[PDB]
Amino acid sequence: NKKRKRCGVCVPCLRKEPCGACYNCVNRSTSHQICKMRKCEQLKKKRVVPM
DNA sequence: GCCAACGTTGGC
DNA sequence: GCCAACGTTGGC
Ligand SMILES: [Zn+2]
Ligand SMILES: [Zn+2]
Repeated sequence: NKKRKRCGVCVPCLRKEPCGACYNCVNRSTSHQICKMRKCEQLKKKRVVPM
């Protein structure tokens, strides 16, 4: 399998804008990570199978 | 080829 | 167990 996709239906997924104040917003360049308020609740769970 | 952002690792 | 850094890659 490949990388998982956002679920689109949890609160973080339904969020319209980045929060602007978390570690990932402030350091967008070094982290490569989505805003911590936008991270999908499903994707915070570790994979059922590796790649 | 770019870019948003997942997967994995490892330092704490 | 948490979380930042890096390499990566799906979609464009
Ligand atoms: Zn944020
Ligand atoms: Zn979600």
